[PDB]
Amino acid sequence: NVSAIYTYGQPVPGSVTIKCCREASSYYGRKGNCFKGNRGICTNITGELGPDGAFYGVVSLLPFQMGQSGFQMSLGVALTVTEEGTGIQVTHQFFIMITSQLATLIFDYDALKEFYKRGIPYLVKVILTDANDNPMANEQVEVELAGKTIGAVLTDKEGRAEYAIDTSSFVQENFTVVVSYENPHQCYYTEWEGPDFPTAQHFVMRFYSETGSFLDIQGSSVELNCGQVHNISVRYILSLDGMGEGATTATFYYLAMSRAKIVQHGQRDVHLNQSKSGLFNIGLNVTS
Amino acid sequence: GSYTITAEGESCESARQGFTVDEYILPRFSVIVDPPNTISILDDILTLNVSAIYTYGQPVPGSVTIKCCREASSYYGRKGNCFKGNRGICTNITGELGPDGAFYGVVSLLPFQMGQSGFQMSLGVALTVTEEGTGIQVTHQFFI
Amino acid sequence: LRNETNMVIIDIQMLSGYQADYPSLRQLENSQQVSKTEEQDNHVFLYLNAVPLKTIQLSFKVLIGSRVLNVKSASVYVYDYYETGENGFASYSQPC
Amino acid sequence: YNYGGFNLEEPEPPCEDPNTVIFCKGRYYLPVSSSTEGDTYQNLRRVGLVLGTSSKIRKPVVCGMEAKFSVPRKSSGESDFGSSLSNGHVETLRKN
Repeated sequence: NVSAIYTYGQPVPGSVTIKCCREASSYYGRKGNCFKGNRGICTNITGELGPDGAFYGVVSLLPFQMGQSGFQMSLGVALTVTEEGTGIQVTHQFFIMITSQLATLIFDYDALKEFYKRGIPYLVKVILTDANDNPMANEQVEVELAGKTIGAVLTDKEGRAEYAIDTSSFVQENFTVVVSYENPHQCYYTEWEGPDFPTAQHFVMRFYSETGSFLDIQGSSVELNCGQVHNISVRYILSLDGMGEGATTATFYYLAMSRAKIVQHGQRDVHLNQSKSGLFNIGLNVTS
Repeated sequence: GSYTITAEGESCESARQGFTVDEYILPRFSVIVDPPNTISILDDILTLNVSAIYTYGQPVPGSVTIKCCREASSYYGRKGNCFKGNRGICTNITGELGPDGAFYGVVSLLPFQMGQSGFQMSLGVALTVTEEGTGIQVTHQFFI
Repeated sequence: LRNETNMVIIDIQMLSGYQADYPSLRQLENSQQVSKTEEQDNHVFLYLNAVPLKTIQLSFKVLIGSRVLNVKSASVYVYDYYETGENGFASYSQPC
Repeated sequence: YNYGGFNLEEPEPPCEDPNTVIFCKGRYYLPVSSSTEGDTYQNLRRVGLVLGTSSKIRKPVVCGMEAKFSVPRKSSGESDFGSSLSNGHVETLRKN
């Protein structure tokens, strides 16, 4: 969807001719690959503009070879535009890369804390897209801890899968989990001797607690604007053998620092109405 | 069915002359080939030399519709995993002989790709031998 | 159909030299009514669960064993097992 | 904490023996620990605050499996700031 314009915003009628092609593979010659492939299957097109300056050059690829050995994974694109009176010609060359991996799924390196705690579920959020970074419709992916598939989760219509993995009864030490997309249907074709389907592993470490009672804060992918008090979230487990049973209320303590300065202290006292755990929202009043 | 004579001797060694028993009517004339069977990528055109004659040792009149072709392969490609792509190619050609009785002839190898990645490294061949009155033929299939 | 039989068998005669193929065979077996298949010395037996009052259509590829030929037409004979008397004849010319 | 050639880190507490055998309820047990783990002591010393409460914060580490492991310093922050800050993008001036 190309156009052009004069020095001061004036339409530029003329002939636009386009060539886009590439060599097949050209390995080595001699004891390598003497006569192999061709000089490159190549086309030549032309079009006219003039209303105000515009050309919508749709091009067929069927004559070109999709899925064969004449590949170099990028199409060299050449455009030359001329003018009726002045045979002057304006040229622009560039490469358009021919992709291999349709869809990819990735960890969110804003969430995904690396240090984990027993009994408090670990959340895993992974983002899937295709080609030109599009949201992925409802698809099913799989979460496998060591070799066992546990996730089998459908997405949220735009590739933002989140999963709550149990953490109770784990004394494990390495715990490299990995995630997978298994589907025998997509136009996907093993290329660089890699995974036979999309995969992504995170290696995480246990955090230490002598008695066991765990705390975490909900991360945010967005900035917090000035002067807007919010209710940022915290979750907590208190095991028995902590404060001492019978006192069903604990004080949690709160701190901020801007550059090197202890700022805006806080404290919240909370009743453990249920057995041992819960979560809280922190009403922090942000300031410039 | 299968029937067999078994015979034991003095020292209990036994011969088993087996054989089939299936009623049948003796058939056809003689056909002879001798394909090179080994073909390089830098080969231009497939020369040929195939003969055949009657049961009596004299040439027979007819034609030879030779079939020779090859698909590419399973061919998983390069986009991330599995799930193979598209289909392949074949052809149809013919030959004739009988006056002296010889096709010899050749096969245009050029239409078939050369040195590409669309191969399974061997070529299939299937013969044919016609007669005027008797449309009876003799079977011959192999690979190169 | 009513109160006569609930099982059927078709046999098919080969000719000259030619055969069907086992891939075609087990492709076919994954079809309705196909209780049993059999290939025997140019005689194809197909033992089918029951009979429809409607048309049931089956087809199969045929290779060529020995390409000696003769201008003859082969036949298929269908019947039932309870009483074998009720049966049907048909034939078919060679595709050559 | 190591700022301007000033360490400010207090020394580690004594280590534990690798052979003391303790039984609690079932089987009979020996110490073991991993160097690569996390404590509130490493939770801090990443921001820079300091506390001195008499309570434990440092994880007890038995001998034989101490820190070693060279110096595990990866990106540790995912920086995006820099210099130059210009690619080619040749759009020469087109306006008065």
